[PDB]
Amino acid sequence: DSQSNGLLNKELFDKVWKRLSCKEKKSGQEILLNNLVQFYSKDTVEFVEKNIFQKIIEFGWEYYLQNGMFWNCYCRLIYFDTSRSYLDKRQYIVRKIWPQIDKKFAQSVLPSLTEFCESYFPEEMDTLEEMFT
Amino acid sequence: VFIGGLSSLVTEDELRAYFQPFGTIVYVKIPVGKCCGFVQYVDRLSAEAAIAGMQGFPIANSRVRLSWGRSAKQTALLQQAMLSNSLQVQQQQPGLQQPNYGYIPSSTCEANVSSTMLPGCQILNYSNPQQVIMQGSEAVVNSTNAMLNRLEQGSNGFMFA
Amino acid sequence: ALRGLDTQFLQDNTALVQAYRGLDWSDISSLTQMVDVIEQTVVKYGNPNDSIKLALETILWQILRKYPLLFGFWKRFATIEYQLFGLKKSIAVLATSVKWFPTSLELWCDYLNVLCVNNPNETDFIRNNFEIAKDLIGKQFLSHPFWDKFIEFEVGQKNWHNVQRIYEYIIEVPLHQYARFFTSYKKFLNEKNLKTTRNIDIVLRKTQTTVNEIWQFESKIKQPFFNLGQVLNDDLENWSRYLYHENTWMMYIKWLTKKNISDEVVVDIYQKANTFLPLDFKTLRYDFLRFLKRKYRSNNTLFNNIFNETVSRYLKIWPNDILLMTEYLCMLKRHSFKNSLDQSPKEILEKQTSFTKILETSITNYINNQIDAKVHLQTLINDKNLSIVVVELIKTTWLVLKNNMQTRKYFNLYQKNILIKNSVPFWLTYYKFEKSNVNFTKLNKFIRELGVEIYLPTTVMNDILTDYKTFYLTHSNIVTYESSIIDSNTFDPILYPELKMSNPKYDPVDWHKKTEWKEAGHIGITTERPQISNSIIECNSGTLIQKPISLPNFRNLEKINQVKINDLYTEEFLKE
Repeated sequence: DSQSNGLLNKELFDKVWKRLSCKEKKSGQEILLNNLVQFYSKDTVEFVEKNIFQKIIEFGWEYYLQNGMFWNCYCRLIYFDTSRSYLDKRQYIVRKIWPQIDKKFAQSVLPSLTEFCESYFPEEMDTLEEMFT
Repeated sequence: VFIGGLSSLVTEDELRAYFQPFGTIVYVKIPVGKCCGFVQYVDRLSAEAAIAGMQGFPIANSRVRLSWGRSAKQTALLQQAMLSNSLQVQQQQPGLQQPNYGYIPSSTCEANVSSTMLPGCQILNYSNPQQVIMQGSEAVVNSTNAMLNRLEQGSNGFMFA
Repeated sequence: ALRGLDTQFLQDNTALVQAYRGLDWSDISSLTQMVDVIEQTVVKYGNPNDSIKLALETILWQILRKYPLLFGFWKRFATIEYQLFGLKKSIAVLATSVKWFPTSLELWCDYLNVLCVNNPNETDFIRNNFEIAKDLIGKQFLSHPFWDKFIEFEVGQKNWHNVQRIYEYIIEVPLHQYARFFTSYKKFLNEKNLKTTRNIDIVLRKTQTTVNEIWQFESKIKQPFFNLGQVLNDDLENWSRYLYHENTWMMYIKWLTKKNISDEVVVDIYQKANTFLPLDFKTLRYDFLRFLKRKYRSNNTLFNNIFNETVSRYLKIWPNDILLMTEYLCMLKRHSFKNSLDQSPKEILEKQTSFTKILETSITNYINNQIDAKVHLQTLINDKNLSIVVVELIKTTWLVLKNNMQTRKYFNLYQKNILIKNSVPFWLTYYKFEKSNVNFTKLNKFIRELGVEIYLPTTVMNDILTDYKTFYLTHSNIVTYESSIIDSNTFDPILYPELKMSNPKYDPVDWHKKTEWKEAGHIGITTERPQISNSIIECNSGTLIQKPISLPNFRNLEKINQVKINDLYTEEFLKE
């Protein structure tokens, strides 16, 4: 759909990943994630999910995992996909994403994640509260 | 700044959100029911940018008339002098104590600094309420960071202002 | 709310009933309705409540004395004066007497007995049970008085071992251990009790409050947590409350949450603080709202009803607050319309569409002014809080039902309505909707209209322009950009957001009758300036030499000493 690939270009995406990889020495991490989220299409969402969200998952960088804004941006990436249906995205967020975060990190992640939940999933707001207490 | 013609549906935080970007604000208050409010900036420059910027802008469907006004205690003194009709004398609002070198007027900060104090940079600023904090390079991050917060959170309804 | 003038009015009403020397039933009803309005307007501390109780008791008003003492003991927690007065009233009664007086005895035992100034209550209860032939009941209340930290525990203990000639120390070790424990407790307590009595005196200052003293004494009651504090800190905090302060209630609720006592106690203290605290505090009361949200998961039925009563009271007293409606709608869709992922998707979709229907009929009934008192939402909804109900409808249609045409239809419909046209969450949702589609035509038309037709806070307009610049640069190209430019408006999506960043009434498209000229150096103060009409200071001297210079024409010489000032602050505010 002529969706111009902004930060998903091999010249620019390498700069963005090279700044994301420094994790606390650099300054502007959440702004950079929060602009990488904004693609809203199935092909674009899949690339952004695989390259910065799955990869910072599997590297286990503790800065990003304890940070609430990382998980909030990932949920907001998936939820605003124009491709996925409602049951699909609610299924994905509650069933796939939210188990992955550690329970030691709950005191750091639950302020932001609640703020997602009450904004969009009031029905599942028990589940979240049950998962982390 | 005396803002007059307020719509009685507008709160103090909603009016702070209007008059925030013109400068750092010492205090914002709205008299109960009196259909007018006051905004006290730190600088004269900021206040004149406010009166030029928001003059007749409709804050909640009513056009707004901006002018110079006095404070709260000074207003109480003028009303008690207006009953007794005795003198009605005002006194002058305090000045900063010139010269100040760090301060660049009409400049705002939102939230370990090793500043070299070279001139283009902004060595000093007033903390938002009140204290004096040194601006850094990092603050242009923080404002942007907070900006995305009220684009998201205030969209859903968690701050109307 | 001239409460001293009300006290004089009540005093003159009582004095005119007393100086008419009859019943004065017109004046009695005037004084009684005055005391009713005074209690419903002000705190009713123990002196006026006791005076109204004395006047009513002399007017043979036994049941009405029982009720006004009930709302009076509601509006003095340390009222062992009113308890003792109530106990005397309780002592003389009919058939339900020996229960109802003893019910009030155990009530004052629950409400006042743990303070050092409670000894007349236990003495009166001992006198009542000693008037009865229940020596076991008097000895049981005596076993209660030995275990409590009071002032005169020693006199009570000696009177206990002297009054009980028949059964003094049948359990000696327990009685002496309780007496020595209460004596150590009174020894530790007498430090801060004496620090209180060496500061407490009405001298019109913080010493009248004993505020530092009462705060340090209560902080001493915070740390020594031997759970008698669960009775005693109330015996502290009520003694702190008699002479309302919000930080006291927050400390009290915080410590009761730390001890993990049963939630009905914490709800009771919350309802007491919700009644007694004056308006516009907003800080304990939002904390009670967030308390209900946390404790909801345990009970799921009782807390929803408390929450709805509370939010209704709040939207009546704080109608311009917007956050109450969002909290109401989230608790509404979390309780009343419960999904989960277990169920079949045909069942999950139905709850969402029913939520859409109650939202849309609620707004459609409010716009046409037809309030269905059956639906509680339409009772709550408001011309401040309407747009956020609309935003929940938009957000549910676009994101859950995934129905774009009905969403776009709703934006076109409710864009025009006066109540919600200048609304922040409506237009930030419009911005996220048109941002999720990529399209730039609606977004460029939006950031053009943010000054002229759309009136938002300057902070919100600054945010929309900065984020749309970052979005436009990252997501569009030079072809789309150079097509977006037409020079009849001089709109361009990269530079125009920068130029109009803080100027809300920016548009790009004889200059001495303008008010920018007339108050140029001095803002607010407008003066016509003398000026030369034909002025040659633009002309260079090489061209001025060519032909002879005309004489000057002038303008406004007469007005150099008249300056005029549009004093809105004196007229509209002081003169009102």
